[PDB]
Amino acid sequence: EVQLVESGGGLVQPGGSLRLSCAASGFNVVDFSLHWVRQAPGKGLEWVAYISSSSGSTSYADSVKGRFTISADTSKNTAYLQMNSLRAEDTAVYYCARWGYWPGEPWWKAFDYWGQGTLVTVFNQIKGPSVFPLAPSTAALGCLVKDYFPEPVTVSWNSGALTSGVHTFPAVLQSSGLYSLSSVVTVPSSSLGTQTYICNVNHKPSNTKVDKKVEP
Amino acid sequence: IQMTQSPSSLSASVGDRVTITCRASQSVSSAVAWYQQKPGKAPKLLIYSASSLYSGVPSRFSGSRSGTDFTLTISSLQPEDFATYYCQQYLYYSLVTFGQGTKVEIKRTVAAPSVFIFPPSDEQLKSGTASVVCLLNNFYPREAKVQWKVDNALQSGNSQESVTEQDSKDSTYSLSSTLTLSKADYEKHKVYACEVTHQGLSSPVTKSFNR
Amino acid sequence: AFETLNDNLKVIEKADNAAQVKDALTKMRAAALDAQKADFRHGFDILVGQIDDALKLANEGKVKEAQAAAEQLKTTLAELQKRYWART
Repeated sequence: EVQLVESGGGLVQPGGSLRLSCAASGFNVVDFSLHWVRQAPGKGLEWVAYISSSSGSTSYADSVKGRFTISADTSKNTAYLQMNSLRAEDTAVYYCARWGYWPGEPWWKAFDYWGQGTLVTVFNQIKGPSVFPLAPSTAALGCLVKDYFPEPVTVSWNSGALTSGVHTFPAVLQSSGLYSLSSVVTVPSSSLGTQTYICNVNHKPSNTKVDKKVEP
Repeated sequence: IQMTQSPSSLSASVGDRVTITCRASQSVSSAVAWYQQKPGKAPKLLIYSASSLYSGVPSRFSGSRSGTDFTLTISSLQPEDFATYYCQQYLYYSLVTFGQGTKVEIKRTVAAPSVFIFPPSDEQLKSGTASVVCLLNNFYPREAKVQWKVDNALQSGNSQESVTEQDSKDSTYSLSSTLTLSKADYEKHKVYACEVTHQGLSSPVTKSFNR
Repeated sequence: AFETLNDNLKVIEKADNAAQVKDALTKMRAAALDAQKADFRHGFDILVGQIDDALKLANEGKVKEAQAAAEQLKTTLAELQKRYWART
């Protein structure tokens, strides 16, 4: 079975260097050029670089030329993408594509098989969340999670007992570079003053566990 | 070259017909491909050479070309065809540009939003930042312009909006507009309000608190 | 399709930078694939292969080699026109 798997994506300081490798299985790199395409979180696909190991050619996008250096290793059947001088606009999911060789049908196939994709994020620092309650006035209440990095954080109400009507909005990157998301749940106003609603957040990278209680 | 794709967001129910138009900047012969990115997964090829059907996808997808204008047409939608469709040209190895991206959404009857306003908690004011939150639950369509008025003066530049995805049972959105003010600026004024202008509302509704 | 190839083949012999040689070969390749769709088909796999060879040289920044490597394309293209007008 033809498949491609990437590795190496992870937290990197801005201006640092990161190496992505596209381990190819089920075919030979000499018979197919390998391309790298990145997708910024929540945006459209964009092209990065390619290498044609049969001929040794190599090109880069106009916005990336001079920083990335893509190389292939036929013996190990992988293609390495070396990333240097990373900036804040290089956070994305890097997919490893495949593409046939002209002439014939395989050239027309375009990127028929794609990799899983590895997430590369440039980070300044990692800190745990600081959750603030949202006081209720059907009454809606929630816990606002602000200034946490990196993704993700899971919000569970009453240790998972409550799961009806609870929304967890996607994390939005603030100006300072740290995400901040809020979660709300609508409950009947009759039972607002009869039971205690407890919101707990888990942040795996920082091992932060905060248990905040919301009150009217 | 540049590749413009329209519409950027369209709604169609199960069994409806969907047409997505992609227009290249210059002539690209017949080098256009259409991808289908489910949320959070790698794109999958659907049409290649702008008219041929890639083997392994259902036959309902079809492509067309009229000079430099291309089209992806779905004969009959199914609940497995609700994702983002991208238009790619591949004229040369180093001239690949993708389209903006068309998202297909479930269509349902208009539902009015219920708007809440949450004053900042006393715990948050200790740090030095105050963030009021305007909340909208179970509304459709997604477009709902929420404007913040402080002392009846419109506020701009200090509001972040985040919209959840379609629900799995009733297919309704939920928007949350957060207005961020420094503690010094929050104390100067006394009345805050967020207005919601939505189709399901005959007139804009403002929920306000004063403190 | 043949008018695009011949008109842009004068641009390559006139351009003096890698920006205009690469751009001309892009239009020349886009027509070569387009003409192929309409032994004759196997006559274009050689031509498109020679456009790739010239475009690869012009991509590396060697404008002088590309204009020298596009001369060999002129003879191959002229043979197709002579062969096609005989068939029609």
